[PDB]
Amino acid sequence: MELTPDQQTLLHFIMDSYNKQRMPQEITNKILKEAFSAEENFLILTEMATNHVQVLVEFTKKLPGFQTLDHEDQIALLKGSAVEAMFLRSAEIFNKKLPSGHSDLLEARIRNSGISDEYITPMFSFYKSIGELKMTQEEYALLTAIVILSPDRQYIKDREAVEKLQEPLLDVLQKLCKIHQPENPQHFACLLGRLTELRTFNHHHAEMLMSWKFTPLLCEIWD
Amino acid sequence: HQLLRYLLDK
Ligand SMILES: C[C@H](CCC(=O)Nc1cc(C(=O)O)cc(C(=O)O)c1)[C@H]1CC[C@H]2[C@@H]3CC[C@@H]4C[C@H](O)CC[C@]4(C)[C@H]3CC[C@]12C
Repeated sequence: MELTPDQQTLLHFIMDSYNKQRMPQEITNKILKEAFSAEENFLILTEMATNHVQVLVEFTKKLPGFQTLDHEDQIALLKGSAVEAMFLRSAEIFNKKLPSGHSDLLEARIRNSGISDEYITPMFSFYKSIGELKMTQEEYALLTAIVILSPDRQYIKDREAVEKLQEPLLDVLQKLCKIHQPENPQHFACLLGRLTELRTFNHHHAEMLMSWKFTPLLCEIWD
Repeated sequence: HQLLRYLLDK
């Protein structure tokens, strides 16, 4: 059994928008080149997060059906999913993109930025548990779409119109698990577990927030 | 959400 023509179409639009994500080498160089200290490190990491939110808005606008939602719900979806989507995207990069030595400097900055090991430890435990699953790009992109179109964020008006956009993504993802990794019949359930594990980062992030500065885009999206 | 909505409408 295979994706229907309409699921192939849906998967194609998601994949094309996911692949056009890029972070500027201008930022990436700062990881390599700027001075090292708790304040500088937090500043650089805050710049990377600011860029991932911009990439995220561009990704999200091209999701099939998103630009038919009401504007207020569009904002509500972005605010509720930002942290989770950043971590999913960064997970993909640690496990597939970044070599051992530059992941090392990035992590050194993260661990030397004035953030609690309460945050840092589950974060790196998430990265390694996600890297174990050996997800395809298609799985990362659908999962990210499914995180974003989550109908039970606070403050959404029309929850059903969001439900109607998420459920076909869920169906595509389960089909994809049977075709891409049919040697593990429970692959879909493992992806689900990462959905719930991602949700815990909202908790740690809210505690990092209370302790404290940021960019205007981050101030809007997190209040 | 001035900056967010600006990025949404581009
Ligand atoms: C470092 C990592 C981004 C890594 C990444 O995405 N790299 C990359 C590299 C390359 C490349 O070299 O080619 C290409 C690409 C490409 O997308 O193409 C991408 C970011 C993502 C989320 C960030 C946290 C958010 C919460 C919080 C916000 C606070 O403000 C600061 C502290 C906190 C905990 C942040 C810390 C640092 C984090 C983990």
